[PDB]
Amino acid sequence: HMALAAPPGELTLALTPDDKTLDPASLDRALAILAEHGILVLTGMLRTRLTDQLRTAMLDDLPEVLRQQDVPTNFVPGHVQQDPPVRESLLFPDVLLNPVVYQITHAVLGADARNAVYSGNMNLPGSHEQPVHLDEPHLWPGISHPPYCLCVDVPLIDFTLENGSTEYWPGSHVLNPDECYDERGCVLPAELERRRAVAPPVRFPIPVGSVVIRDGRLWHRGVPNLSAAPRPLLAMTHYTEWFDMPPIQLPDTVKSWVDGSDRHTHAHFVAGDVDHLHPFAV
Amino acid sequence: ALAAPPGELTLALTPDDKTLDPASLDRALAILAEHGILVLTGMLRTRLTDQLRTAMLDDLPEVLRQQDVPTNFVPGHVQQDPPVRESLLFPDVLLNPVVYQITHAVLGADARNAVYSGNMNLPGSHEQPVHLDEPHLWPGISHPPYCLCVDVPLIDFTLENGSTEYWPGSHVLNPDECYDERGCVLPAELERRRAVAPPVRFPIPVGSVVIRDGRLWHRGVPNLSAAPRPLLAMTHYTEWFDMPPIQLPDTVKSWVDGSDRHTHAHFVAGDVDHLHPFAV
Ligand SMILES: NC[C@H]1O[C@H](O[C@H]2[C@H](O)[C@@H](O[C@H]3O[C@H](CO)[C@@H](O)[C@H](N)[C@H]3O)[C@H](N)C[C@@H]2N)[C@H](N)[C@@H](O)[C@@H]1O
Ligand SMILES: NC[C@H]1O[C@H](O[C@H]2[C@H](O)[C@@H](O[C@H]3O[C@H](CO)[C@@H](O)[C@H](N)[C@H]3O)[C@H](N)C[C@@H]2N)[C@H](N)[C@@H](O)[C@@H]1O
Ligand SMILES: O=C(O)CNC(=O)C(=O)O
Ligand SMILES: O=C(O)CNC(=O)C(=O)O
Ligand code: NI
Ligand code: NI
Repeated sequence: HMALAAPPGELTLALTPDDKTLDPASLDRALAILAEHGILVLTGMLRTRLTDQLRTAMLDDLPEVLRQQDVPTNFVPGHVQQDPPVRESLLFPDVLLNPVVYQITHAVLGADARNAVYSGNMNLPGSHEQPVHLDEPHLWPGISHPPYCLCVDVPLIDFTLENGSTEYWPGSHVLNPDECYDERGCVLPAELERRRAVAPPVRFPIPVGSVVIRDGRLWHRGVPNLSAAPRPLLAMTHYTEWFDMPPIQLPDTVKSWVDGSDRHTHAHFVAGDVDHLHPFAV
Repeated sequence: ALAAPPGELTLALTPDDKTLDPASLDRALAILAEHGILVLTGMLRTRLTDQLRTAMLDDLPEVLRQQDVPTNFVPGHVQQDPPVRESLLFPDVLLNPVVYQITHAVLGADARNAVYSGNMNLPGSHEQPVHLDEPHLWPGISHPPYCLCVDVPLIDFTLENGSTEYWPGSHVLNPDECYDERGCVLPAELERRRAVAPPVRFPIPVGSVVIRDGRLWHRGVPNLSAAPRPLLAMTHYTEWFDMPPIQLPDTVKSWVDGSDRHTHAHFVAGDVDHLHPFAV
């Protein structure tokens, strides 16, 4: 793998929290990056006010998550599945219904694209290496087809090579040879080494405030958190309208601004609070 | 306009055939891949088709009594669900072993039925526009099937009584700007295709099952007979295609929810009001 000091130029667009929209040329580069590399890094998108509240909430809930009988874990120890809170005080339009994110997902997946994941990945100190996998599979074996889902990953602290910044395999999202994937979405070791020789994986620091948009079929893995502090990641995934997903449970207190929007969410609105503390753990 | 189902599209069975030998199954799949429509004659016992014909003719008055009669494109093509009472839900219709052998091979072991509906073609009906029942998932992209329509005629279909027009090989065609919001084929693309592979209509005897790609171009045509022409309609989808569940009474949960022939079903306490989301 290649270990970098910053997000690579070829994968990165630098914004401010004031940018509501990409100019046509920025949008073209964003789509060209997603088509060729299957991963896009957008720096400077979210205000620290929002990321601080979400970091605090998830660090505060972690003790109650680790206290459960069976802690929902992804592949190997230390990679915990944890939903951020769905209380109205911590549900922010700029996170759930971000205009730049939906501009990109509308262009790739269509105007009918919808968010169907409001979850997260808590990478604990001493965590193991995940096997290289995809979060969502190709819909037929041995077939080349366009994307049907884009993962939207929101780091809630500075991600470093120390504290478990995700390993990404650029260009891996279009690879679908026969016998390549197991029931858990893990890439066959033989196919990993063939690909590694042509386009090796990358890990890079990602500053808090950034958003990562990637093809849900991109090869990646969680890696060890070698720091003394949990590394919280907030996770969303936009799908084409026709992909079967369970709805996100939201309180009906946010129905007015969520269910209005032309930035769609597959949502079920509940009276009172939702118990957020797992179907998405593999 | 033919006198019988064409040889190239047809496999002749008896109601006793539970499963195709590998060579029969290969021919069935080769037909679905090339032509996108397969006709299986002699599959269902007249016992079953008579009960379903009678039930749907008996329910038609209650359908025509509705304020807005759910109609497909043009007058005379009525959307009508067959009953979901336990006495008229037959494993050999819902969970047919030959149908699911074919749909398991094309769509995978996880494929599920998500439609238990029907198409009642009334005497004096108009011509539907050529359309597909389910679209391609991306514009301008060639991709494999994700759904197979299972059409079960409940009387002998004739050129007179509105046997469906089918466009063989049309299931793989997805050129830019070809399809409207209703699934209708642009007339320009119809004429281009007509020159290469023109459409077919043929009689289909009751007891037959038609399996076709859900993307196959077809249309309802006028029923010029004195009698309504009932069609029972099912559609198998890949596990990952979003569909609403079929409402079934929990009295059939034991044998439906058991099966490795999957149904996207929601089981209800008591009876379901079957008399529309599938009318276009
Ligand atoms: N990047 C966001 C999240 O992505 C992954 O979760 C995914 C699952 O992977 C996916 O499941 C798919 O892959 C499974 C294993 O092959 C199959 O069982 C399943 N049928 C198949 O649809 C679900 N659809 C949705 C869920 N969000 C990670 N695990 C999770 O930690 C992370 O937060
Ligand atoms: N042979 C089975 C049946 O096929 C069609 O019913 C289909 C709909 O067509 C389809 O709708 C699709 O096409 C519409 C028009 O473009 C779109 O709105 C929609 N997004 C799109 O998924 C639904 N998903 C499922 C339904 N069973 C016919 N109408 C009906 O008479 C016939 O019995
Ligand atoms: O959290 C991360 O950095 C990566 N985690 C995963 O890829 C997962 O659990 O599926
Ligand atoms: O009933 C028929 O023969 C054909 N009908 C249709 O294609 C329809 O209404 O979608
Ligand atoms: Ni993952
Ligand atoms: Ni139709």
